[PDB]
Amino acid sequence: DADYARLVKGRIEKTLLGEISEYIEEVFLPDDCFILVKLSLERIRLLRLEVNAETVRYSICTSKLRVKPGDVAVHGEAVVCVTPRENSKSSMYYVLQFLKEDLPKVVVQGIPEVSRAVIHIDEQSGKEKYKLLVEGDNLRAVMATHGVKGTRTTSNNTYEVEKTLGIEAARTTIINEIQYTMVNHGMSIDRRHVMLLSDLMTYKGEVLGITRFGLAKMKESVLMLASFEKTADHLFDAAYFGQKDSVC
Amino acid sequence: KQQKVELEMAIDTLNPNYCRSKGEQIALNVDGACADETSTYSSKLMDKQTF
Amino acid sequence: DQEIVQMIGTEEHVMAAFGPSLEECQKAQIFTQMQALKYIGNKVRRQ
Amino acid sequence: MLLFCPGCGNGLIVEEGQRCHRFSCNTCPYVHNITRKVTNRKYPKLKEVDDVLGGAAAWENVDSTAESCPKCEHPRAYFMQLQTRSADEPMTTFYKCCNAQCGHRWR
Amino acid sequence: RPEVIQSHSIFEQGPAEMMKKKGNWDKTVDVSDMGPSHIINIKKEKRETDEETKQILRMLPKDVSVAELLRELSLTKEEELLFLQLPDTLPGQPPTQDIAENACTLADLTEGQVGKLLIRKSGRVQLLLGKVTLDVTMGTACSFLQELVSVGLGDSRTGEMTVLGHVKHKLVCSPDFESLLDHKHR
Amino acid sequence: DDEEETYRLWKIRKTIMQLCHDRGYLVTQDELDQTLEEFKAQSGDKPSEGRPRRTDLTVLVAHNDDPTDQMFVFFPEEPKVGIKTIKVYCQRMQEENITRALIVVQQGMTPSAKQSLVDMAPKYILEQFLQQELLINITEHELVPEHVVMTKEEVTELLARYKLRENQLPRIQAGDPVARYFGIKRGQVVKIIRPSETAGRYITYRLVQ
RNA sequence: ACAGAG
DNA sequence: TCCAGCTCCACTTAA
DNA sequence: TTAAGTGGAGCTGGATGCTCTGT
Ligand SMILES: [Zn+2]
Ligand SMILES: [Zn+2]
Repeated sequence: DADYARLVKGRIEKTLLGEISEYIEEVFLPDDCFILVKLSLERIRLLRLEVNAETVRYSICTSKLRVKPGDVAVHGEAVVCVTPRENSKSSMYYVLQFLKEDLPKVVVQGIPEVSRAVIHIDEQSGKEKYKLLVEGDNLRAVMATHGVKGTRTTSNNTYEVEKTLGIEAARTTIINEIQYTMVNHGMSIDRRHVMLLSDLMTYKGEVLGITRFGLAKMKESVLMLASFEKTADHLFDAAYFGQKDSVC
Repeated sequence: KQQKVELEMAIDTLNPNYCRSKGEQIALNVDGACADETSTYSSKLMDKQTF
Repeated sequence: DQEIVQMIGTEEHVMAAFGPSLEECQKAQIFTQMQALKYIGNKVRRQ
Repeated sequence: MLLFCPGCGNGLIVEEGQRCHRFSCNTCPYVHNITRKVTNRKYPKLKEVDDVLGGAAAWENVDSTAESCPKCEHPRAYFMQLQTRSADEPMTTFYKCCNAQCGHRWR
Repeated sequence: RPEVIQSHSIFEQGPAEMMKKKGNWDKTVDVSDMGPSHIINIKKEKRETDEETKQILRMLPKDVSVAELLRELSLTKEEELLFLQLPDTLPGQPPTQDIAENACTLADLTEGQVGKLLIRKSGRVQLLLGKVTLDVTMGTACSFLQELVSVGLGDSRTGEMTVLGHVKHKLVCSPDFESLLDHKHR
Repeated sequence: DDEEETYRLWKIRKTIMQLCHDRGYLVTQDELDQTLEEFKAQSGDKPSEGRPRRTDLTVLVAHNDDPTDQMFVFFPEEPKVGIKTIKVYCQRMQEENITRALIVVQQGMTPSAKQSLVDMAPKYILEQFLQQELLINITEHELVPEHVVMTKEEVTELLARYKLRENQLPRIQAGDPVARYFGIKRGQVVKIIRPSETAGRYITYRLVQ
């Protein structure tokens, strides 16, 4: 049911601090000045996010102009205050005008690489179950959030699958993705052709392109390399290295 | 002819909005410390605004 | 700086967007026309 | 917020003096002592709530002696009020009725 | 920094957030009723929209030329300096000025009555300045300070400068090209 | 939280047990089937539960080859582990005369510490794992085939059956996740059992290089 | 160097 | 008109 | 305090369909 989907969607989909705060305000007092953020805890309670004032202190202090943990206070469950400090590098203490546009865009919850996520619905009569579609580029993180079945998630991107699951899962993804694209345009190819293409791309342990850079890692012959692209550079390198070319 | 008006207006110094510590510095930058033959500001502070 | 921002626009979000550009010129010593023209002079490619 | 000097019209910066925090010009002696609380509220845009309440959410606004919905004339319906944008918006009222052989959405 | 931060199901009380927020910034050090601490109420800093100068405090629609002239006649008998823009040529001849059908300006005419100003029903305003009637409309609403000043070089090297008053409203006069053309089309 | 943090310390421990079992270390049936509500008994919630030195493993002896060949698993608490903490774990490992260890870092490892693991000794080999990799057993993922580390007496038949040299086989990197999982080193061969579209199977081979 | 053809 | 390598420069760890 | 290994940003050099048919 959908109530479980929206929880784990909210664990991967990025939300910014500004998206959950009903206002942010600068306060200037005679004794001190600070920036204050009040969290809209009603909207937290609906979106089923596991964040509060004590967590927002941990969303800040990471990669934000070396702000100190002491400078951030959690005076109530709904409020946070960020006491500004001198940047002491190409800046003026008036850096509040930087934070007032930057502090909302800090990420409090979720995965930073995920731009959005959507719930998808099946239409078969036998069943109804919800799969989650993630438009983003961190496969490892989505494999490791509580409540995603990590053994059955997949990716379009062969580089992500290689970095996360190894060369043999990347090899299957080249097969699946070429065949998916061919079937949609109503073409059909015997599986043995896309199989051979993927095995040529992965036999040296790394996913090598069909570009000039991949071909230079696969092919040893100078005259083969010089008869495709960069015809000058390959011939001067063979002169320098004194390479001998198999005419095979 | 070629109408170009200039005005000079006096700003007071006993009102709280004048930071005299900074006013002494800016007047010392503009005028040499004790010369006063030609000088934009007669007193040790920035007395005047020119328009 | 006021007459510049008057021309660019006086809505709050237009001022917020232009804000970091005032904060650049105030870091340099450029407060006067002659100082600004000197700055441009040291950037001109000589023909 | 941008605040500008009455004298020369350069941009003010906030600094600290010996008795108060001050707005101060960089190019003229003008300073303005912050004597009392001054503030500036951003009010940013919140998330959409449309697909968040659908599908038997954890609503709670129902109360004893609540009105019946106008079509079915039974109290088998939930009602709620929420801000759709930031909290300066006047809250909107919305309600949904779910009964046997009867599905509807109303305003 | 401890990462495994803990949370609970309980619902925040509305006043409890309000009164916590209240106690965070309602503190005031205004007790210093002293000269330095004091502040001049007529030299506040300028908030950027000039109609909206007051950012700190002790605690619009557009007018039309029928309304402007009605306020200065009935509601307030005080005199006020308008500033008006006329067309490039008035419907006159330069009197004996040694010409060529050259432009006619207010500098060429002589003192006296020059015309009549009519307010009509439905807010139409006309400046009847001869046989012809010119239309009058409100100009851009300036809200910076404007001063109307005399300069008189009463001597070869010295003279008097005198401020006669502030200027608030601008009027634009233009020819009614539709009426001029509906007389004799082309 | 505290519900979520214990969940990781159960899933990470569960995967390390299956990793040690697949490498051929002696693992007991009650370690592999340790249930979440059963994990709560020896070590409970976060105040009682200790991460740096309670969940450590050393019972793992290489029961196939020899009971003296033994391996640690360590769970540091600092997200970026410096050389100091490595030296701490190394001298404890030096005292016990254990030669293998796993270090399970929480966010990462600082560059000067990473360089140490290459050169501390060839006879003291330590493998970095990020815990974010151990929350999902990749050997049970649907895209990963069955890998089987071949014996030298079987590699000598592979090369005899096709009349190959070793350097004509396809390659697999040592930096591959599934190569790290089985802990294989340069010059070992892995058998890979790819599933067919039919009931059948296709067998392929790769060389670590 | 431009236009064509499939 | 689009895209991999190469080099310069700030940014933490570590002694 | 600083030696050094590695992040992030700008510069540079490469590539972009097959043929006949005429001026
Ligand atoms: Zn000023
Ligand atoms: Zn109903």
